[PDB]
Amino acid sequence: RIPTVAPIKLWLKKDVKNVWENLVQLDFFTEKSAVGLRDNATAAFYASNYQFQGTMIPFDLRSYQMQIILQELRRIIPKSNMYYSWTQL
Amino acid sequence: DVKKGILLQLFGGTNKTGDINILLCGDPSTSKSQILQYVHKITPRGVYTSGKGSSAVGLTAYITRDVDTKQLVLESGALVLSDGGVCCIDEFDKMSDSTRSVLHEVMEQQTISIAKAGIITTLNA
DNA sequence: CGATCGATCGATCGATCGATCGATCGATCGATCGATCGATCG
DNA sequence: CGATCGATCGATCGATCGATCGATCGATCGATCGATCGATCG
Ligand SMILES: Nc1ncnc2c1ncn2[C@@H]1O[C@H](COP(=O)(O)OP(=O)(O)O)[C@@H](O)[C@H]1O
Repeated sequence: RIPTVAPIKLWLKKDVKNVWENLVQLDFFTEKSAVGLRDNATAAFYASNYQFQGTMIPFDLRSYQMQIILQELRRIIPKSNMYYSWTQL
Repeated sequence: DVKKGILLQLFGGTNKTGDINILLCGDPSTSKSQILQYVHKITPRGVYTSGKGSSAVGLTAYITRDVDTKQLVLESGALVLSDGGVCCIDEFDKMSDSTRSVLHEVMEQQTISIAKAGIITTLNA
């Protein structure tokens, strides 16, 4: 949509890994069926004994679900933001 | 509310240098048919039409070319007879897709353009 | 003498798929129309 | 000089079969949770 002139960076897939790690920790994302904090010690024992597939599959293919739906983003995100126009489908 | 809008249909808008169309959706026992019967019997030269009772050339006038004078002639149609009036269509859902298709130009541009062998012209409806 | 741990099995949630069916959009073979002219007749 | 059937080929419509698609019944293994238990050492 920016016209070409007669004679914005796409960040590398490796650099985006840090951004993904940041967002996964700040709980904007969540693993597909993440139970999260278990209720009691016995449940924590059975959880730590088991090995979830989501922790074994590669960083690029872990399934996630979203906590802030796009509508909430359009409510919150300022319209002065460059990427705001994409808060709609 | 049904009374007002259908009355507002008879009043109409204001054409300038205007028609209002209404659809009735409801269970098949509530006063739908009776009002449409009244409208075409209270408006000048209204036409009563149904889904299977009409065709694509039912609302559209059959334009043909004369066999001796070779001029263009028209044999009238439901949407041509009721020019300036009100056309009542029952079972508007059950209208054939081909018949339903030609409504778009009629409802928005009030014209019927036909392009067939030897005939290229547009009408007003 | 018992307290800690790493492995195994049964059971269950669920995410998914194959077999089957009737319903929706469309290609297209068949019926009809039409336009000029020709052959028979008055 | 005019009126009545005939054959042909393009053009149009339409109806019929078919291609395409969303849905449910039957199944099942991927993922996980908990119980079982054999093994290890304070
Ligand atoms: N609100 C109403 N006022 C008067 N008559 C009504 C009303 N609702 C239903 N009816 C009666 O129910 C019948 C429905 O017939 P009609 O509306 O013509 O076709 P349909 O049965 O398809 O709706 C009419 O004969 C009408 O007298």
